[PDB]
Amino acid sequence: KGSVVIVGRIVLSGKPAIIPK
Amino acid sequence: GSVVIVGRIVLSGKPA
Amino acid sequence: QVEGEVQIVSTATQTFLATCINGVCWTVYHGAGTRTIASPKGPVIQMYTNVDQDLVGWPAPQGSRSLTPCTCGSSDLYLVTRHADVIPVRRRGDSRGSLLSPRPISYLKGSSGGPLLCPAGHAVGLFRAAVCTRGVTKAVDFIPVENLETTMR
Amino acid sequence: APITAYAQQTRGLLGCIITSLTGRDKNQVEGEVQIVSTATQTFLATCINGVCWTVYHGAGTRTIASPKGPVIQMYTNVDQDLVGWPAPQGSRSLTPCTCGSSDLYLVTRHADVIPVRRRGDSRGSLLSPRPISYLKGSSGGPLLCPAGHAVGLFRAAVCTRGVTKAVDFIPVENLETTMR
Ligand SMILES: *C(=O)C1([C@@H]2[C@@H](NC(=O)C3CC3)CCN2C(=O)[C@@H](NC(=O)NC2CCCC2)C(C)C)CCC1
Ligand SMILES: [Zn+2]
Ligand SMILES: [Zn+2]
Repeated sequence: KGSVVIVGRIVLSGKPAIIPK
Repeated sequence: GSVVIVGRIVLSGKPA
Repeated sequence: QVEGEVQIVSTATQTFLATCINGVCWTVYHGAGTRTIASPKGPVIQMYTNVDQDLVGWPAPQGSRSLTPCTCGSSDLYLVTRHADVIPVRRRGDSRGSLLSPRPISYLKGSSGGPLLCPAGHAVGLFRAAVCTRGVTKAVDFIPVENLETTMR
Repeated sequence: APITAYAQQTRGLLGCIITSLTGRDKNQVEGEVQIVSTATQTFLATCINGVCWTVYHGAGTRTIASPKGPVIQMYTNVDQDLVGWPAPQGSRSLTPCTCGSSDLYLVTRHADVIPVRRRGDSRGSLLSPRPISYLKGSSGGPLLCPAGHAVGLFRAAVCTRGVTKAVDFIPVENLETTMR
């Protein structure tokens, strides 16, 4: 039987930012 | 004249 | 690829904010007027002009994504400024809320059009104007998100 | 301040499968909620108190792939439908809620935050009901109070004609309980 695998993440602690250019 | 867009803000902080 | 829900905008004189809600890029009439918004295909005309409510909207531009309207009726709001600072605002009535922690006038300068978010980060309103007492802002006026919702029919 | 979230995908189907089998995951980890997959299924695993938790009905007794090979559960409580591995190196942990608020916020696998009104110890209702397909893959996701603290883990949905109005969740206290 296979292992559970992380395939992605959700990040809650990021805060509003200006998108860098 | 037009309204120009000068920058953007991502509310989640999501990086490039 | 990263999309923004808030746009930092300019006219020849002023500079302020726009917020995308439901596929429309909304901002304040007192900043935009009836102006068109720029696009790489040439100017784009406003979809909505509501002089009464201080409200204007164009189709959401590229590099944008939309905020969801708040539906939790909460009163703990958060204002986002053009510097990406977040300041808590307690909701007073329909269109007004008070800072939990008052700030010099310039700290909010150029942020009108920006969003007022609930705890879920859903849109409660657009920051309309700073309510000032001698260089110090202790409250804010805003366009309730329902005005935007109704303007759409 | 306000809860906002984003998702990033770190592996595709082929890489996931290989990793499920090798049980060796070398990728770096960030964030509070991990998107996890098995052969048949995808769900969420929330990190609370240094431990990464998810539902038993998805993970079973399965190990989690890590930079050092498979990692065995630290807690397994079938009745509670709860399972937990030590939180991966580099994840960040949620704080259990202590304000007893009734205004809840579910964080979905698409990184949306949706309002939920508490209506009991382990049930809440969606203020804006949603299609069941939208919540697919979201089991194990956290329910936060207005301060962003973990109130519980999304366990199941009450749907009627494919539209979901309420959600059942495992409350944080049951986690702490499981921890003893
Ligand atoms: C959790 O995602 C989900 C689950 C889903 N299980 C999974 O996605 C992975 C964990 C393995 C199965 C569909 N589903 C449900 O909750 C169904 N409900 C259910 O089994 N419910 C009982 C408890 C209360 C009423 C009956 C439901 C039919 C969607 C949560 C939403 C997706
Ligand atoms: Zn809300
Ligand atoms: Zn709390």
